[PDB]
Amino acid sequence: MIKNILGLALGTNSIGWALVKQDFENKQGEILGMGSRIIPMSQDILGDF
DNA sequence: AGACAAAACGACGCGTCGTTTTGTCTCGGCTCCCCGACATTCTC
Repeated sequence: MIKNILGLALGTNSIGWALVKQDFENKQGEILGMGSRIIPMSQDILGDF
């Protein structure tokens, strides 16, 4: 009935993390946490790999 | 090729050593104490 959901988006050097507490059946719910973790490296590596 | 490290450019721009030159409160009235020197007399 109430569900904790963790959405993860994975990039070349980025992790997008979001955590929500959804109750879809009643059109309710709210977000709990959001963030993006970045691993720095030059775009030379991005164009090279 | 990328993106960081720093040299280069700018007119601009202000600091900096070594010396020279400049600027720096003013006058009025009195009173009463002390001392110094130089003349005379007098004592020793």
